[PDB]
Amino acid sequence: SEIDSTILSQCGTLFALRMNNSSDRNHVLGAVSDSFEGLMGMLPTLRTGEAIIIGESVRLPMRTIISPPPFGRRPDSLDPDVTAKWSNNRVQGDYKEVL
Amino acid sequence: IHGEYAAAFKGKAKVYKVTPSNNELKLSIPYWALTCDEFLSVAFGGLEGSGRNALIDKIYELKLQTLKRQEYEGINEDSLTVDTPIPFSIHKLWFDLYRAEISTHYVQGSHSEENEALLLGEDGNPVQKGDSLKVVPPIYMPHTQAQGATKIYLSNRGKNIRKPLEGLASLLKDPRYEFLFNADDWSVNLDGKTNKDLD
Amino acid sequence: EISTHYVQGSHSEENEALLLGEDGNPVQKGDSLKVVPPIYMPHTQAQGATKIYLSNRGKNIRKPLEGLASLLKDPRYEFLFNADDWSVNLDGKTNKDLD
Repeated sequence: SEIDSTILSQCGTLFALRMNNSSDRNHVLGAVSDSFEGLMGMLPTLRTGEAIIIGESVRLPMRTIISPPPFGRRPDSLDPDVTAKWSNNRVQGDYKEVL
Repeated sequence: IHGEYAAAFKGKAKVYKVTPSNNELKLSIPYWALTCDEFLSVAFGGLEGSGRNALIDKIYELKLQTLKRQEYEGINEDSLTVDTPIPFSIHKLWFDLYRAEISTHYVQGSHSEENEALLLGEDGNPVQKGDSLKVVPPIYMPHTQAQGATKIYLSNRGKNIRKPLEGLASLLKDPRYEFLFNADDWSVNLDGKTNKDLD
Repeated sequence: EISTHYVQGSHSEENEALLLGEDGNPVQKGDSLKVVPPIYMPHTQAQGATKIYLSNRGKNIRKPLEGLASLLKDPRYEFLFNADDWSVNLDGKTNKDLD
């Protein structure tokens, strides 16, 4: 719903995963030229990993299951683990180095 | 903001107030820990003319003097910017920048600091030599270089920042800004040395 | 915009009225690769001392220049101003090119 409508409307192919809110679903429906009511009515109830490929790169709009990547190759941001860091016992600090 | 969480945590959290009563600490934000822009916005009310440049130059000179007097790790005269958190005296800054605007020189033409024409008392001592820690300004002889008496000329180096300096003095004498200008342990002496550091 | 000409009327670069030391050398000559600015004698044309008049060629862009100087020394802009193999030295020479 934040992407510009004109830019989105010119995208060749859409990969609509599970969508929760209604505004985004309405925008996606308004930014597609091949609408099947049965397929587009299933958006808020898609499993984790399913997709609905719509556009000129496929013969028909179709509900697929994207093949999982090989084990050990999974995207992951190495953000700090709050629970693990906070569960550790506290140690005496030294803020002269920080200063 | 409303101070309503102090009672929720009886002894499980440190409380930093402005006016402590029994055991709560005191909130203290030293002014030299700020940047140049924030300090100007909070103290002088947002100067925009050449007075801002004059204040920046004075602050930089004071910081350079403080670095010269006191050793600091990894900081030299080449890698010191205005925003470096190095202590500097605000009272000395105000005293210099104000005395360079109202006091009169005893000799015309030049305004050397050694030719200060302070109005002396009957006994010989000056009436008001002025103080730095105290915000009282010194008294000077009237500006009149006519015939008959000695020729005394006004200061020839002052800027047009008398009003912001008066405002800064009023803030300095305000007991509501102690958490900035008169912090408990982070007070800055005349030579730029504090009891403790930012650590 | 800061350094003052030793003689009024003309703003020649060779007449830079810098602050000299007791030995004779200037207090701060100034560096280019480093961002230290040169030191200059105070502007004063009164009697007793020499006539020092500030340069009249200076523009009104002191604040943007100060901001750029602050940015140059910021270690967060190394990718922009201090590229490893694309660092431009004083005479405009690069170790490598965009290829």
